[PDB]
Parts: sequence; structure tokens; C-alpha cells
Amino acid sequence: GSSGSSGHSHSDKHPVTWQPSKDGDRLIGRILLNKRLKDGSVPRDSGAMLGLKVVGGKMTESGRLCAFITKVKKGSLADTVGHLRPGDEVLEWNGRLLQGATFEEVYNIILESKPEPQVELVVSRSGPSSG
Repeated sequence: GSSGSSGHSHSDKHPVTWQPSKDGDRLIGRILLNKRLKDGSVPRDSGAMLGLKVVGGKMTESGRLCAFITKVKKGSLADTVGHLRPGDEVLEWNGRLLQGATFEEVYNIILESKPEPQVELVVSRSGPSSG
């Protein structure tokens, strides 16, 4: 008769990824979070906020806005899988740039991506670079 299977591996096999920028002085950290239970279905709510708190519309010293991690729950998505921590800057969120985004804008995102199955964050920290 006939028998097959067909199964090819997919690229991008890593939720969390920390890589330097084009220059290097900067570090681009990419975090990802899922919800879809083992079966592959999102529950009624497995932490809309994942676990870590993000505060956007924060006024910097440059007069610009940026979202930064205020606190990170111990033993939650954004901690166990994300490993996020308080002091990081969420550049993007699921593709939503927070840079400049207002306090609401940032919140809105997480909102529009609250029911989402997964959550791909993007942080960027300034590594060592004095002189």
C-alpha cells in the first residue's frame, strides 16, 4: 500500500535569546512566552501579565519614553522562561515597539496581546563600553 510521515525541523528553536547589537556595546535580549497548554490550548488566563510588571510612558533623562521592568514575579513565565528582571528595558512587545510609547500604549499592547497564545518581548541593554 502506502506509508509515510513527513517531518521536517523548523528553524528558530529558542524562545529566549540574548545577542549583541550590530555594534556590540549593546545587548539585544529576546524573550518569548507561551500559554497554549500542553495540549496546545490557552487556558482561561495563565497570567495576563505573564508574571513581570512593565511600566511604560516612563520619562527618561532624554525627554523620551521607554518601558522598563519594574518587578518580576519569582516562578512565573517572565522569570522561569523569560528570566526577565527589574531594570531591563522592553524595546518591543510581540512586535510592538515600546520605545516612545506612552504608559497606556505599552499597557494597551500587553492588552491586545493578553489573550495571545505567546508573547515575544524584546529588550536592549547597554553592555560594557567606557572607552
